[PDB]
Amino acid sequence: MKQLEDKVEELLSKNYHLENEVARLRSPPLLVGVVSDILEDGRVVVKSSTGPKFVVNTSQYINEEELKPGARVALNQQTLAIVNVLP
Amino acid sequence: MKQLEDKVEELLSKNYHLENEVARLRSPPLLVGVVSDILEDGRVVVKSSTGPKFVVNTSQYINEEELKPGARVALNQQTLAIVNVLP
Amino acid sequence: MKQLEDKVEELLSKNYHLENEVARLRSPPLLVGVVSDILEDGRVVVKSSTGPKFVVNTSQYINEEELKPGARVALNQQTLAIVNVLP
Amino acid sequence: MKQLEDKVEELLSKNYHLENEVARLRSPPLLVGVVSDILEDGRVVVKSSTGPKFVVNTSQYINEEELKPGARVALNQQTLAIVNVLP
Amino acid sequence: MKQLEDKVEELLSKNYHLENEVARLRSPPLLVGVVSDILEDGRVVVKSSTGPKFVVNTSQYINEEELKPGARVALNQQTLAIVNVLP
Amino acid sequence: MKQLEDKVEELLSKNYHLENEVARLRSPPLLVGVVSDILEDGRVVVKSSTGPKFVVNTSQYINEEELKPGARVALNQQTLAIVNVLP
Repeated sequence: MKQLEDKVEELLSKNYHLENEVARLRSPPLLVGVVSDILEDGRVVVKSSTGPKFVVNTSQYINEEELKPGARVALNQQTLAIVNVLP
Repeated sequence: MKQLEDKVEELLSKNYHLENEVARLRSPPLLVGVVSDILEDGRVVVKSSTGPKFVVNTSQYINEEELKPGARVALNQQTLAIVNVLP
Repeated sequence: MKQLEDKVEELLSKNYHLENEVARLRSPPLLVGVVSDILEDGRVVVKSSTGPKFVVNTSQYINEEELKPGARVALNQQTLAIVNVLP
Repeated sequence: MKQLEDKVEELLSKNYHLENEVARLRSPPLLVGVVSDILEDGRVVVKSSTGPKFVVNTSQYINEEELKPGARVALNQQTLAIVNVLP
Repeated sequence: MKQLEDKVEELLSKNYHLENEVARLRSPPLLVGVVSDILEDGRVVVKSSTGPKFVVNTSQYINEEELKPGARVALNQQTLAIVNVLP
Repeated sequence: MKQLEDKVEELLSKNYHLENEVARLRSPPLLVGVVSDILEDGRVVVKSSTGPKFVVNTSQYINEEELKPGARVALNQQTLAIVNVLP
């Protein structure tokens, strides 16, 4: 009776940890690039680590002071929008 | 009590499906990469042997001690999440 | 007159949808390229920063004066049409 | 009354120019390559600007006198058939 | 006899569809490659002009005499099967 | 009458040879790589001829004695599992 209740407890714990592993292993990556130049309209030219250069948007949460040539950036993999400025 | 036995069966069915999903996410073929640096929030910058650099998530079962710059890693091919540190 | 008011509403709905379609076609992320040469029929040969060269179409809103060999261009990622000349 | 009629006029004009921009920005590009060699059966080996070499068909409208080694060509992006010989 | 005439029509319809399927499989665009070596079981290692090396199947209509290391080949783009030896 | 019967015969022959050509031209290729290193758990790190390195499984029919660094391997194109060790 309490044996069952403990099993429910450990199973709930196990299942939570597994759900967490799934969430971690399915999260999309961000792509790394380097800022090349900033355009008069607030779009940024990034050189992606994949090779090409793109004109991309920037997250609204980004301190645009940090965006300057040579700055390392992390990009949404689909839109290539700048999500993080990296150290 | 019958409620409990039923809950245990439900939870084990759920556990079983989560285990299979995790196995698939962690199964070969895995892409090889090299850790570039570790971010404050615990995401990792890896250089993939495909060429580009990514900010990625990690399995919760990695030994954090071995997760350091220059470490060789096995990455989920789709998300590039770090599944294992390699020797 | 009611016929007219109805036509105006129809046309504005259509205008609205066309504007959105054009905004999507012109939105970041745009690939960067360089104009290689301009063909007699007004198509352009660009070298994409992805590597290959293409004969592409252009937006009708480009200043033809700046569209010349060596100019840097923002290309629709799918068709490589020239959306903007860049500085 | 004539105000409405003028609006219909300008809207029809605006909508036409938008439709044109859509058509221009959705037209597929042609891929540039260089003729490598011509085969005894009228197929051509082209070196694409994407890297590889292919055996391709040629448009029926092409003056085959113009097809010779070193000649720059424009290819249908899907079939890689030679569509234009470029200057 | 009517059974026979019917069988002939059936078989010719089937022949027609197989011929079209084979024509499609052998039609341009074909990737160019170079034979690297011939395996005991008669599969061939080719180096594709795309870069990688493959173990591939071959058309039964290839002259085996010309199928040898260094020979230039036309490959199905999807399977990289050898469709023709090229001069 | 025997004319028909002979036609059925030759058509059946023709159709068989066409079916064979389809089967040969549709068979997937194997990708060539080189063994890089063998892991303590029986997974192998392969350097694919496409460029990247992967951790892959190995066919159960493979003599694991033959798997050693430098060994040339043929891989299932989708799973990248080692299917053959090549001379």
